[PDB]
Amino acid sequence: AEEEELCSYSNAIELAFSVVLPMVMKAAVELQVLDIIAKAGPRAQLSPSQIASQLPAAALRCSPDAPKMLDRMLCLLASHSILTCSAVDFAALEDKRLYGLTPLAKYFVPNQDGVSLGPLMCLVQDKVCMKSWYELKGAVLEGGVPFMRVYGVESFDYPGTDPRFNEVLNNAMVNYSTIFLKKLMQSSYNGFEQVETLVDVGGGLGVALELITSKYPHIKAINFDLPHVIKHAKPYPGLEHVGGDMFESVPKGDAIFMKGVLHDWSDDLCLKLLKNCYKALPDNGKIIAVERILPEMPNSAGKGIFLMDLQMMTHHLGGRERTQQEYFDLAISAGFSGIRLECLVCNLWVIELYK
Amino acid sequence: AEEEELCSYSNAIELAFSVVLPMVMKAAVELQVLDIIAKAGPRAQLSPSQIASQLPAAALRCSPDAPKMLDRMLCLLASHSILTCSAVDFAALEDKRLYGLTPLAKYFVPNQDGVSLGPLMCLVQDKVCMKSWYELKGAVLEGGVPFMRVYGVESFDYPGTDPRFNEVLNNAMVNYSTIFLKKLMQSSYNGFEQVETLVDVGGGLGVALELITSKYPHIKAINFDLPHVIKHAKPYPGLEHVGGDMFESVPKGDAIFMKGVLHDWSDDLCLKLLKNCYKALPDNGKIIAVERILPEMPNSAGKGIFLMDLQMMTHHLGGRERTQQEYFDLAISAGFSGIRLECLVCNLWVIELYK
Repeated sequence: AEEEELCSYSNAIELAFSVVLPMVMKAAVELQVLDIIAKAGPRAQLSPSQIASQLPAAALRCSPDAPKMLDRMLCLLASHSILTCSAVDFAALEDKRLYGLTPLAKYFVPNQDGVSLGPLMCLVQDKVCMKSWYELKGAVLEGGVPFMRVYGVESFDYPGTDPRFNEVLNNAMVNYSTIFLKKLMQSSYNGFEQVETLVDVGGGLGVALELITSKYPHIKAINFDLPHVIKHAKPYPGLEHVGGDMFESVPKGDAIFMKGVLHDWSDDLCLKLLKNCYKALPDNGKIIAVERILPEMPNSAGKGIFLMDLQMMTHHLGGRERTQQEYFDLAISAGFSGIRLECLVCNLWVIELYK
Repeated sequence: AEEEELCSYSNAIELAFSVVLPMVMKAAVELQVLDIIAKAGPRAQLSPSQIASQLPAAALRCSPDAPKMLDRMLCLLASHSILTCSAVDFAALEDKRLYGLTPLAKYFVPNQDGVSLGPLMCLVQDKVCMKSWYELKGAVLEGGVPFMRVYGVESFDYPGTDPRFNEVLNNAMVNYSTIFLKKLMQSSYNGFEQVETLVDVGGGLGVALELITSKYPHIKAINFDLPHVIKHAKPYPGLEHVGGDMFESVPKGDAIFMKGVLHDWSDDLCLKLLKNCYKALPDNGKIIAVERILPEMPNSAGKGIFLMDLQMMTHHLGGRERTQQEYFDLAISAGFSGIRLECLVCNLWVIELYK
């Protein structure tokens, strides 16, 4: 156990300070450092001096050790394969190293459409969401929801009382929706080709149906949402916006689109929503649900699911993530014949529930 | 490029939610969950029901769905090799899996000496220390120190005005010092044998010199500290407690011991301290410095050094970490003949500076 006695200690030390890496990376997103490196052409290598000189420096005289701070941050970022670092065959310390973007880091720089996971980070580490984590110990021992134990009101009503958070929560969701939707539309899924009338549940501004009719103009589309949201709807030909409550009735259509709404509710309201869809659908039936499937047993290949599952229980404990068996049980409880997994797109699964 | 694209997207998604794992590990340590699993003998494999049935509940009865929350937390912890999970050979959901401790997790359970890295993790993620991370962008764009931009006073004076943080910091420092001291005193380093009188700089309560004279009774020990700290010292024969300022004078001795003092100060103050210590030593002597060496390049094998360097940067930015060349330059600036690296003990390097 000679190798264990030091490798395990090193891993424990690296785990003790685990919160430092997400704190620095967020800063490197807010400082627009990844953008400056990528604003000089492909295969770019910029020394810390150039990055510190092209920064949006409101103060003309940034302290002379700012290029040292940037170098110390970029060294940590490069140690985790987020950036590539190389030496200079040449002088100050800033002349020694050059940094460049990894394909991992290019997901945070805005893409051609202008969307990136960057704003999804700021939503996760914002103060309002972060203050919920300190009540987890109390929540486990005494029950309840971590968010309610801090702010009293349910998380579905808080954005109506906080201006600043209502912007971050709307930007992050839009960017994350667009990133997945662009690849979904470019994917090989052909389920939309046979759809005549499609109703989107919780479509917001209608971006999803916008893309749907963008590639398939023959599909007549209605965006179903709450009356509180429809007042922000952007008019667009073909699209029709319908306001109402999901749990009471759903507008009739030949197919139902829904993206990540089953994991925002409990195991009882989901049955009611599925039965409402069952009533709305005609004799022919089809539900196209984009979801995420928990593996039955822990494994190293599923980290990205679990890290987000624990995010949901400490923000709205009514909702939770489910495995394939639970989705099948809910579907057969609603009266549907069964479900089918079509394709994996951006770590999300497209599921067809057939009547 | 699909193989690269999917892997990069999955890794980016895993990186976006990177704070959830350190926020859940802290709650699982504070709840004393790792202790209950290891309080049933080696090769435990205890189900979530039993773990939820032995918690030191603050009320008569915990929430009925507490075992589900504990299971969901332990699944995430087992996905990262911190815990080992195994399916039961067949009932409730909590009956499905059994969890056991990995050698990585045994550093957080209080070992034979009653010390662990749990208090260090609690210190790192405390509110007072975590509020400094949100001013990093302002510090980079405008200079200064993140801690001073939040609390005004220097971090060396704050513990005198907050009783809770003063206790937390002391407990974490005691645990971390004790672990390293116990691991070092069992090692093969024999430099203490030739020392007649040894003076420890910043010895605190004297645990270091306590162990030194515990293994080597012939060594005469002097505990040098500030006058404000010496008052709490426990009387113990063989330890002469001397209060004073490190930057003014040092008591005479044949060897000077210091653990991580150098990285807490700027380059000028370090040179001043080394020059002051140069006067106390006789014509021949030793400086035994326990330090940590930054590699010249950001290799993937040294994360735990860069993480803690960034941690030290945004708390007392007047100090920083140094590489071997910088230590050598400081030593020859103080007038010492040279330095030697003796042994690597628990990711820390023992350095002997000879006159």
